[PDB]
Amino acid sequence: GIVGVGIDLVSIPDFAEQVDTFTPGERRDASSAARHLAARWAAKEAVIKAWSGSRFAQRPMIHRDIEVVTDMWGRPRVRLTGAIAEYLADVTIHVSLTHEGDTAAAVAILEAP
Amino acid sequence: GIVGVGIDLVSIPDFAEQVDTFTPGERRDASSAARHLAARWAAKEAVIKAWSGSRFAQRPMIHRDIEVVTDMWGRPRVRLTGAIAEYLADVTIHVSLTHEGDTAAAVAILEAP
Amino acid sequence: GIVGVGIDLVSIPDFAEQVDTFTPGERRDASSAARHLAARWAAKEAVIKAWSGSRFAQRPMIHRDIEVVTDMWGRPRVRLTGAIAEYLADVTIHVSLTHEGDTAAAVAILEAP
Ligand SMILES: [Mg+2]
Ligand SMILES: [Mg+2]
Ligand SMILES: [Mg+2]
Ligand SMILES: [Mg+2]
Ligand SMILES: [Mg+2]
Ligand SMILES: [Mg+2]
Ligand SMILES: [Mg+2]
Repeated sequence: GIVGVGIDLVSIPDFAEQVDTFTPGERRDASSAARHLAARWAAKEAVIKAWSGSRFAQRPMIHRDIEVVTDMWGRPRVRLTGAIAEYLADVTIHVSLTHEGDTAAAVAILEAP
Repeated sequence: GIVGVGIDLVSIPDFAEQVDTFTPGERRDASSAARHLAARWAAKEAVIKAWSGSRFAQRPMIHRDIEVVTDMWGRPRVRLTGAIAEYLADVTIHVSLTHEGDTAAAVAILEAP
Repeated sequence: GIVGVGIDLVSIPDFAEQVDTFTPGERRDASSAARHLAARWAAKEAVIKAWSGSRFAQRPMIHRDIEVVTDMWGRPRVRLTGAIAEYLADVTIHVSLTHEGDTAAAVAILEAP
């Protein structure tokens, strides 16, 4: 069944200023980069919210290790590395990204066995 | 499988003016309160949309009874009371909240047996 | 389990200008129409993202054929026709729509056997 769900909104211009946690692949895909980086930030945050959300009342247990990979058609897929890849070993992650005007968003759903 | 999904956007400043349906726990968690109350409003609305959405072509069958509980780390979890707690007795609710600038949002997924 | 998830944001005023892919039922339901058409556009896009998202690294395989039907209470439900109805034959689609101020959004989750 479902482990958790997360959603995130990111202000693109504010994110652009803040960045001045991403893989080479992400940075490559992004480079108008702010839009793309902001939606990848939202996606990492959605994944975190979905997982951490499943650990209600537990002590918390990262951003670079949640990688949005894109295929040749630009479809997003999450690839995990590091300590979170261990924790979410049997978990399937579904994500979707959007950016419209000044706002990026993402949703993630984690699903296990 | 999945019962339904809901999403909701809430304008924070407009919500702030409108409020001038929340539990003591919610009101406590919220108190900058408008942001927090708006995302809790979005979460209640997402839950309603997910459930009611599963009743296509049926006569409709509440906000205080959909409580966003937070743990010591601020993770959200829905607790139901009242008549909706009866209707959704076997249903697991997954939620996620966000607020960025003037906009709050929430997503809910209901899952049954 | 889950096939995919999609999310979409649509600027309502920009969408209104762009439209100047919808069924008679959708156009009827919509007619302040821009708001309603924008959320239906977001819903079609979310469905596409959820399905196409499940085809990572595959060659892509439409908008009129993803119909948001509403019941007498305005609950949304997707009805498929055409080539996508074939491709998604065994797939259950869950959707939710929202529009607040200048922004519409939608989320879709596809679920199979
Ligand atoms: Mg956030
Ligand atoms: Mg975009
Ligand atoms: Mg805005
Ligand atoms: Mg609403
Ligand atoms: Mg916030
Ligand atoms: Mg879009
Ligand atoms: Mg609306």
